[PDB]
Amino acid sequence: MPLSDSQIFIALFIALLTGILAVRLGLELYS
Amino acid sequence: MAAAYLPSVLVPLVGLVFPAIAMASLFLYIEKE
Amino acid sequence: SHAVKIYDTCIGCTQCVRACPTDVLEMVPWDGCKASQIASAPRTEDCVGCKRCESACPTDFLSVRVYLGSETTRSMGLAY
Amino acid sequence: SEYFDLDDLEDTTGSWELYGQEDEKRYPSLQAEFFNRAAAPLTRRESLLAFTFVGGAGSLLLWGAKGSKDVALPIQQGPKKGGEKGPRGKI
Amino acid sequence: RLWCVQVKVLRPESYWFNEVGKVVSVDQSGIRYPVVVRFPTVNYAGVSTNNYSLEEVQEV
Amino acid sequence: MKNFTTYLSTAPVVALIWFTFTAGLLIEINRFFPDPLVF
Amino acid sequence: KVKIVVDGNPVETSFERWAKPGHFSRTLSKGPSTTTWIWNLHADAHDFDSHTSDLEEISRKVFSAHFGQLGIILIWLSGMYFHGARFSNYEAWLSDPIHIKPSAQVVWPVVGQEILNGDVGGGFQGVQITSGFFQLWRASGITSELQLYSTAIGGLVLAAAMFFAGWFHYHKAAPKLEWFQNVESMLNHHLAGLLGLGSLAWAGHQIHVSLPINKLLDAGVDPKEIPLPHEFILNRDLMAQLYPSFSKGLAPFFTINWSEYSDFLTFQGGLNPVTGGLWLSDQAHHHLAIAVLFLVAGHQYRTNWGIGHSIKEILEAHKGPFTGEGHKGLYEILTTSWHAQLAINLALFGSLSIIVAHHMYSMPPYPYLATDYGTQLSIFTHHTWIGGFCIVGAGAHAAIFMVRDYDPTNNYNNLLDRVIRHRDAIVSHLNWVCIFLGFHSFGLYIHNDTMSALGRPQDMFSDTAIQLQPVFAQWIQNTHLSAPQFTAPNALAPTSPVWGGDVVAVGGKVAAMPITLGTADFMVHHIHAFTIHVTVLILLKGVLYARSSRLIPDKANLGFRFPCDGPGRGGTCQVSAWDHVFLGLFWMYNSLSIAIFHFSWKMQSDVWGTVNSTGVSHITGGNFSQSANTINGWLRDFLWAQSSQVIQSYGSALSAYGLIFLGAHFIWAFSLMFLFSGRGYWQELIESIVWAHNKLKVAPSIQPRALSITQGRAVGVAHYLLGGIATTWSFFLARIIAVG
Amino acid sequence: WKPPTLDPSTPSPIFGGSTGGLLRKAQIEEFYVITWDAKKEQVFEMPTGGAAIMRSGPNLLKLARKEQCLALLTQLRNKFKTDGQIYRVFPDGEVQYLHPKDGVYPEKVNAGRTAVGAKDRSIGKNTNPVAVKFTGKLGTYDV
Amino acid sequence: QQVIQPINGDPFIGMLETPVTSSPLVAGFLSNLPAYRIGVSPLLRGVEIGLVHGFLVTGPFIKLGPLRNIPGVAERAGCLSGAGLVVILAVALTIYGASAFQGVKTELQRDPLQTADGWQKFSAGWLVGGLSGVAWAWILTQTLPYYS
Ligand code: CLA
Ligand code: CLA
Ligand code: CLA
Ligand code: CLA
Ligand SMILES: CC1=C(C/C=C(\C)CCC[C@H](C)CCC[C@H](C)CCCC(C)C)C(=O)c2ccccc2C1=O
Ligand code: SF4
Ligand code: SF4
Ligand code: SF4
Repeated sequence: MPLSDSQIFIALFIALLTGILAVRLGLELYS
Repeated sequence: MAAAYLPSVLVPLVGLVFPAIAMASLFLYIEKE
Repeated sequence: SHAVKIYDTCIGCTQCVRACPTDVLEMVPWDGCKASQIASAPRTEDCVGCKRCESACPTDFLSVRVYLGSETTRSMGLAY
Repeated sequence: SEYFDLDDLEDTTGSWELYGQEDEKRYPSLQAEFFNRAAAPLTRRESLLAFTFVGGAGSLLLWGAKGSKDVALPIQQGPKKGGEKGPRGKI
Repeated sequence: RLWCVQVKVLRPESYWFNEVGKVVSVDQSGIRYPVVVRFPTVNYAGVSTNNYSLEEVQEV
Repeated sequence: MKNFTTYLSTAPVVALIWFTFTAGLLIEINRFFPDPLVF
Repeated sequence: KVKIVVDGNPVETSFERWAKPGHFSRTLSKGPSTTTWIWNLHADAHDFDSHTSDLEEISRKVFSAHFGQLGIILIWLSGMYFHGARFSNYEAWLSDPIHIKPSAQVVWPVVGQEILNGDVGGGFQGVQITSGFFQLWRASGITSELQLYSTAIGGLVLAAAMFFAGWFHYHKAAPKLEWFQNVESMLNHHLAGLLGLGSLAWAGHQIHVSLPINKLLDAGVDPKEIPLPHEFILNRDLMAQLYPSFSKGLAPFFTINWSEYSDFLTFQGGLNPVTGGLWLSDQAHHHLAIAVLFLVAGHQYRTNWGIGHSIKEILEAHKGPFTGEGHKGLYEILTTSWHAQLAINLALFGSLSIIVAHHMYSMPPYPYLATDYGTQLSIFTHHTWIGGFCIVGAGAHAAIFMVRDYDPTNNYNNLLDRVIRHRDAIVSHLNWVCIFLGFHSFGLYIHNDTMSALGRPQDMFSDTAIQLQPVFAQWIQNTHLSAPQFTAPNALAPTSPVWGGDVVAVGGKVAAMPITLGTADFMVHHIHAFTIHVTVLILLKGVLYARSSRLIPDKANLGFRFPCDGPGRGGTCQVSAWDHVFLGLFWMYNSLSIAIFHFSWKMQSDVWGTVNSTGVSHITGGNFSQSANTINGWLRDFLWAQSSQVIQSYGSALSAYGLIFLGAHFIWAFSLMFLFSGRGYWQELIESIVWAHNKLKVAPSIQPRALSITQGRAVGVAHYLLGGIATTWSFFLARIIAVG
Repeated sequence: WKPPTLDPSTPSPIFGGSTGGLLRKAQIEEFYVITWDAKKEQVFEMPTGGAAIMRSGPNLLKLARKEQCLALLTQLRNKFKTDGQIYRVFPDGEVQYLHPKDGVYPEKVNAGRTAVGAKDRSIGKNTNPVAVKFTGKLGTYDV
Repeated sequence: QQVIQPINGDPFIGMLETPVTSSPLVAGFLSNLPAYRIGVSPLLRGVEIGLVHGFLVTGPFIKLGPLRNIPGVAERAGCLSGAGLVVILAVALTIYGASAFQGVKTELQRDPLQTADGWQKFSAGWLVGGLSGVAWAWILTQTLPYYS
């Protein structure tokens, strides 16, 4: 049984939040 | 696959748009006096 | 710029000064050796880092030492 | 004498204009006026980067979603021969 | 210390560390490295002589 | 003759003679005793 | 006034300096302190101008060394004739040159190596040879081992004469410097006397010996029943039987009735259909015409009778508005610098060897050479390699001249001075040309490989897709095919079958045929242009910047051969002109490897093969035009497919090639340890090893050193070249011997 | 002795020009001038490549690098037995006298010079790199 | 007679005056290019240069692109590809200006092009001229009589 469109969008949104946290860590490590 | 249009959007984004932005911004950062 | 430090084993033979292609080195009076002179490095802003001076030095181990440092237009030997 | 300390350091260092000529009158007035108002919003470096970014990204995703289908790129048609057959009876 | 006496080099950065050379002369004017020593082998620069302090050589 | 024998005592001439002797010895052993694998 | 001038007994003949290694050098004569002295003795042995600055002594050394080289060459040649006389199947091959493989080396039975004595035919076992001596001996008219023995004995006598002359002209009667500087006399004598009389004498041999014997051989007479050459000398009626104009004797020559001699001085063109070689009568007429032209050419220069040219006057007259003082000062350079002469002569001699390779494959001058595919491939490849090495040497000795013999006082606003004064323009323009050529030659292959992998053959550069036809070369081919009709009317046939026309077949195998050129040929020719231009860039940049650069302004004071000027100025490794020779050798290797690969694949695919009723079955079946437009095509269909013979050669007579294939791969890889590393590491490792020897009291007195930086580079490039070239050698020879 | 002043009215050697001379760096960063007094008119080798003719009397030559000036000066001193002076010239017009810095060549010991870079120890007495961690010094030679 | 001389008579500036550099035809032709009109505004010189270069790049894209064998689609695809290249070069010109700008005699005023603001107007002119030239190339493939 395949995944739904909503599951892919959920994963992409959680990854976008994780990427925001990553940018935050990278900027903190920089300065 | 579900949402099968997504590769046709994200592959140009990650392969062309993001690298162009990245090298333009990084060029501007590393040449800044 | 490169750092050129002189040590006290120098016998004042002047060979490093003659070897230098950018006039970094010069002989100054001293009382530590028989020749009554010691190499000095007052112009390391012009030092390219070729280590011709170290090749010229006869003491064991070397009495002139070149420590390659931050690179400049002069130290990179650029004419452009 | 190819050296002079002041008022001729440009000639001493060879800072010459070999081909550039001073000229104010090249283009017609209406043509110029048209092109200054055409390229006026892009005379700021942030606006041109924003314009080229938005236009290029939109052209690229519009190509990927729709334009690649319209020109019948093979990656958009997909397979029609049923799949390549592997060894050992594998699919 | 004597002329032409064997000495052992104790300078660690010297090519002839722990080796035995021959005293050529000793400067008597109070210079920093007065003992001139000749060696049977050349170093990496092709040199066979070097100057040492009194504490840098040991009479053998 | 002394100078000539000194030349024959130079390192490559001695190497040539010694290795000719050693190679010839090995070749003639393998000619007289063909295919030795074991003792 | 041109005259003989020598010094009597200048150097005593004694073994005293034989007992003193390094006697020739002031630095080396004191003997070693370290192992570096051992290498320096060999590296400096033939550097005469380093030993002394006296031009007379240098010139005498060069003259006598040349005699020594000639003696060595004559020993080698006499050896080849002797091995033909004693250890060969030459007479059997003469009776049957289509089925019998030439062999002139036989191995002794020990440690199993007698498997290398292959069953080559003619009741004979031996190593198959690819030098082409049998075809050359047959063209000369040699029919017996006795004549091969006679040439071998005469060669050894002449070899002894050359060695006597070198001793004599160094130790007894050494010519003075003004004798050597008689360049006008030397040019007159070498043009008229060496080349002109050499060609005339060889035309004499061809007419009186090679023509009748080969005519009888191609008629089918048994070689043992052919009359000996002196029978054709002594019996004019016997020669008139084969060439009826000989009955008139020398009277047609002296009455300018030269057209009577048309039976043996011909202009047929093309190839003899019996043998696949050029007509020997054409060769006789060619060598006669060459002899006359060179005999005239040797009367240009003034020596002692007023008439003639002064070379200095000619050079000083040729100057123009673009070029300042023109060729002024070049006569002084070329009469005082041996290195300038060596640079010129190496450049032209190497270019000549390469031209020889192309002309001999296309117009095979020896009978049964063209269907001996191993011989054809071998001689093309060999002469190509000799040419490339000589050209790299030309670059080296040009640079050595620039460092050691150049004098700015004698070159003010002449051509050399003006070339130096715009070296940046020359090098930058050549750099751009090399980048453009690399992009638009190799990137076409990369485009094709990528298109083919993506399943888009219609987007490829190919004969069945986007075409790149070499239309200029195709037009040249058509012009040379049509030449006997209009532009060379008295020539019966074109110079070569490669231009067009019919297959020349010998013994059911193709000797020569038209070589068509399509898209793959366009692409590989632009590869050749690219690789040659890059090699030129490296060598020419080494020459132009040998004395100075913006980086190192006093480079001439550092010499021709030095490792670097230290890690400063960013790092100056390999700035020397010697290091430019070092890099140019690699690019010469790359270039010539692609050239000989192009040759091997194109001949196997499009020329060589067997003839049937239907047509020609080529060795690799025309697959060059199908796959040589991709790198994967080269890797699979040339390298992978054709290496099957060398890697399956074990247990056959070709197994030596399989072993050499592996060993050459090894030697090539071994070279990378020298090229990729640096001597500081090795010197420290030697310090630890020396500690171990000191502990056991086995340390040598000659203190071990790592190789110098320059020697590390020289060892690396020598083993790289040896390994790569011997790999291709074994691959080629196993392949073409097994499938030819 | 006082540092000499660069005379801009000095003639240049006779040269036909080359591609090896000054570039944009002379306009925007710095360039160099070597002056010398020639005993006679003669040919010398340019450090940038090519033959040039030095004029009898004072000569002036502008060059891109200090090393080029010192290479030419080495040639003048060893081949023509001629002394010379080297200046550094800045785009704002400032001229700095370089060589010989105190009127005496640096290989000849001269009173009034002070040692810089001197270490009152042999080179094997330098401390360990662990001892200069987190100090900001360039290395063990710096202390 | 000699036709190669030092640049402006100065033997020590690293350049030579040759017939290629300093023929009246070459120096006259180069002076009238829009790059060398020092007093003319950088925006309009950018417009002219962009028109020229955006027009010319469409040709290889039309005749050699992946869709070159599809009638009608070939021209539109080649022109869209040329427009993409023009936009990429506009970005390159803009980031050049932001980084590169942070006397001259024949006395001459320096080029307004060689400033940050002047280069940004040049980049805007390049973009407008380049897109216009690409559009005109497409119009020409739709209207030229002997186009094929
Ligand atoms: C495991 C992966 C990893 C981790 C944990 C780090 C961690 C760090 N890096 Mg390293 N980096 C990586 C991969 C990584 N990097 C790779 C693959 C490269 C290319 C070889 C680099 C090259 C690099 C440079 C050149 C610099 C760092 C710096 C940093 C620090 C700040 C990063 C930041 O986001 O600044 C965010 C800052 C900005 C977005 C504006 C400034 C742009 C900076 C100067 C350059 C971009 C840095 C970024 C990490 C590059 C990513 C490379 C990408 C291909 C993955 C931080 C300690 C920076 C630091 O200051 O050194 C301690 C620094 O200058 N990194
Ligand atoms: C993941 C990265 C990526 C992607 C998604 C593409 C996608 C594409 N490439 Mg490939 N390319 C890439 C990386 C990529 N490229 C790299 C790294 C190289 C060098 C190794 C190449 C080398 C290459 C060549 C040599 C060619 C392509 C071409 C193509 C096109 C083939 C499909 C077609 O038929 O279009 C037909 C084309 C059209 C229908 C017109 C498309 C016009 C686009 C949409 C304009 C977009 C505006 C632009 C991006 C603005 C940039 C702004 C800013 C982001 C900088 C397609 C647009 C071919 C071509 O057609 O492109 C010109 C072509 O000849 N590429
Ligand atoms: C007709 C006269 C003549 C001929 C045929 C030659 C031929 C040759 N010369 Mg030249 N020479 C001549 C006149 C001649 N020379 C004059 C007048 C001068 C002074 C201006 C020179 C100065 C000169 C120098 C400085 C050198 C030569 C060298 C050579 C050789 C070139 C390499 C080659 O192709 O070898 C082909 C080899 C052969 C074909 C083998 C047979 C050669 C025969 C035996 C020699 C015939 C020429 C000789 C002069 C005859 C005199 C006999 C003698 C006993 C007096 C070749 C042997 C070079 C060299 O190799 O010499 C050692 C070299 O360095 N020559
Ligand atoms: C395969 C190995 C290799 C490659 C690719 C090169 C590359 C080059 N050599 Mg090097 N060389 C090599 C082996 C190689 N060398 C070795 C082993 C040595 C040691 C002896 C040297 C020593 C050497 C010397 C001494 C010189 C060179 C020079 C050159 C250049 C020739 C000009 C040219 O063709 O530009 C064109 C570039 C190529 C043909 C490389 C392939 C380019 C591909 C096809 C283009 C792909 C673009 C890509 C798709 C776009 C980017 C996308 C990506 C970022 C996502 C080129 C950069 C010469 C040079 O500098 O003169 C100008 C020069 O003087 N080489
Ligand atoms: C391996 C290597 C070495 C080490 C190699 C050395 C020292 C050469 C050794 C050659 C021979 C084997 C040394 C011994 C020669 C004697 C004559 C041996 C006598 C013994 C008899 C058996 C013949 C370097 O010195 C070096 C230097 C610079 C760049 C790269 C390298 C490099 O790669
Ligand atoms: S490294 Fe070179 S430039 Fe620096 S002081 Fe030593 S010799 Fe002079
Ligand atoms: S540092 Fe060395 S070369 Fe220089 S004067 Fe002292 S001993 Fe001589
Ligand atoms: S790495 Fe070797 S060649 Fe390069 S500068 Fe250092 S010592 Fe010289």
